[PDB]
Amino acid sequence: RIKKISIEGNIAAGKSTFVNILKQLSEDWEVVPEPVARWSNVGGNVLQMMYEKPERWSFTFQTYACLSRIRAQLASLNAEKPVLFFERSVYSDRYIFASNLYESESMNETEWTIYQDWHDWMNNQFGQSLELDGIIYLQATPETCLHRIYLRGRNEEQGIPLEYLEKLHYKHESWLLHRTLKTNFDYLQEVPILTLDVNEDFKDKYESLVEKVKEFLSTL
Amino acid sequence: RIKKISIEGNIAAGKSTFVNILKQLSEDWEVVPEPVARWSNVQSTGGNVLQMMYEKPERWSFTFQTYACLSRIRAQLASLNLDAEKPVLFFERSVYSDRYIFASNLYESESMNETEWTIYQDWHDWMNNQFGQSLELDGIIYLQATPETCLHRIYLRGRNEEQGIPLEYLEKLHYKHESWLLHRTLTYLQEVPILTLDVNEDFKDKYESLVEKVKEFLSTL
Ligand SMILES: O=c1ccn([C@@H]2O[C@H](COP(=O)(O)OP(=O)(O)O)[C@@H](O)[C@H]2O)c(=O)[nH]1
Ligand SMILES: O=c1ccn([C@@H]2O[C@H](COP(=O)(O)OP(=O)(O)O)[C@@H](O)[C@H]2O)c(=O)[nH]1
Ligand SMILES: Nc1nc(Cl)nc2c1ncn2[C@H]1C[C@H](O)[C@@H](CO)O1
Ligand SMILES: Nc1nc(Cl)nc2c1ncn2[C@H]1C[C@H](O)[C@@H](CO)O1
Repeated sequence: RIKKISIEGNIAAGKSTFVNILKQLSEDWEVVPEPVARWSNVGGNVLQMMYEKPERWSFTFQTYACLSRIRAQLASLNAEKPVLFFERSVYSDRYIFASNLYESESMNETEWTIYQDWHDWMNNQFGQSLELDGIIYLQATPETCLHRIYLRGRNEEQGIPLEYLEKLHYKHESWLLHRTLKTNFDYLQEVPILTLDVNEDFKDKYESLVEKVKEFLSTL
Repeated sequence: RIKKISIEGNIAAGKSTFVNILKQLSEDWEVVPEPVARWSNVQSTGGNVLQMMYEKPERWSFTFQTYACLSRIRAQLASLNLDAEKPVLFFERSVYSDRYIFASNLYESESMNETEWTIYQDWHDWMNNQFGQSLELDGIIYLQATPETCLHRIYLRGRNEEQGIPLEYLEKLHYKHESWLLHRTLTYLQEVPILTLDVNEDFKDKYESLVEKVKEFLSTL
């Protein structure tokens, strides 16, 4: 049993940074990066198409994003205590991003219906293989994430308003901290969650965070 | 194992008519209709995405293709779970005609762009590679009708959302059928046996000869 751990967090919270750190630490730990390059060049920049015109492209983006993530995660499944760290999960795709888009009217009722039906189906076929043993929540304020967006400077992301990040933050908080967000996957209510404050730059100040992860993994 | 047979044909060629004749002819024969009622009122487990596509294909075609293909797959898979002796399952169209006739045409006509088309193909590959293995066809029956016959049959059935379909659209789909199933120029499918039936003549009360061709064809598989 490879233990499967999803790293969750708002845009530019520091997931890639954290996971690039973690993978360098044990031969028994592997990561699966979010398929961002694939979305940027399917130009066929569907990430950019969605940000530029979300009401036209959100549904299209959601379908490709989730599929590309599932493919990567399944592929990674093929050591002493192996751990697989996923950058986000099929659940954040649906219950954080897709849901917010529906709520903001970037997906209509039909698009949202078709999407949930698709996502339901995909998971009945592969829920079992990608069932998470734990979640690491990298928690950062919307303001922190907005600044880290500016820092990173992806051209597609520079139009993003603080209000968008807030909406996504509230979803993370409701799902992972308050545990009030209801999903269709009941086991997620009881999955162990490690919450890490990453408002401070941790690139060279990560010993405490890494200590917390090891302790958490040993309880699983 | 059930023999799986797709019934292929242009819009309003008479596939549902034909299949509803065949299902009455033996306990061993069952049919999987196209989920048109799911497309006309989008539900879950309401928007008319069929009408959405016809009214604005360049907005809704990709969305229609994913839903229609998933709904077809689901319907065909649920059909598998006929103790009959010589069991035959007749599919109203297949995942192949979804991709290689309909979606291909919409991309060729610029209703789907390069990104939509890439995404759809990637999606179709995976969906079929993961859930279609048990849906491989043992045979195809091609109900062949001219584009003109189809157009008048569209007008006869009188589906509201189909009334704007031009002859040229039917021609394009007709060519795709001919090329795939007759000329075999168009994707194991290169090898699947095909029965071609001419259905230009009304067959509602004159189908004995068609049915005899089908019985014989099935007896060769
Ligand atoms: O402790 C940190 C964490 C992140 N970053 C930067 O903040 C931006 C977003 O981080 P990352 O790509 O990891 O975020 P993700 O979107 O993967 O959550 C990138 O420029 C990082 O280099 C940083 O400077 N110090
Ligand atoms: O021999 C026939 C075959 C079909 N129809 C009519 O043609 C229309 C389209 O047939 P169907 O729905 O079966 O076509 P499909 O789209 O399923 O190919 C319907 O009004 C049928 O009643 C007919 O009058 N005589
Ligand atoms: N399901 C998703 N729906 C949307 Cl609209 N966006 C997403 C999704 N998953 C990742 N991103 C975005 C957030 C970042 O801008 C970028 C890399 O995480 O991709
Ligand atoms: N893959 C499909 N792509 C499109 Cl654009 N349309 C389809 C498809 N499959 C069936 N139909 C349409 C044709 C008829 O109008 C109706 C019932 O067959 O649905």
